Amino acid sequence: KVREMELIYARAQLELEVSKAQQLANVEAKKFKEMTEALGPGTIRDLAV
Amino acid sequence: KVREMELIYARAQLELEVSKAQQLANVEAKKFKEMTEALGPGTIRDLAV
Repeated sequence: KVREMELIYARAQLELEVSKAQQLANVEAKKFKEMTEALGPGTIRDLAV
Repeated sequence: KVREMELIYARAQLELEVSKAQQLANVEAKKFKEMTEALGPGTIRDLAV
């Protein structure tokens, strides 16, 4: 029974964990996408060339 | 019987483990894919050339 409850904590906490990492990955990637959409191709072009 | 219960903990925890690593691999690869879709081929082109 302790193994069972342990499976409950495991599945729940793992799901919340993956959801957190996913949502943070979302805000991060959306942030970087906002950056490249903002400063534009030519700015990173300036940094590169 | 202890070996049997041990097989239960083993299969369950291993399944949850592989599921976790898989979902995290999903958020990671989706993150990187979001990056390359965002900054674009020409940005990594700028970093490379």
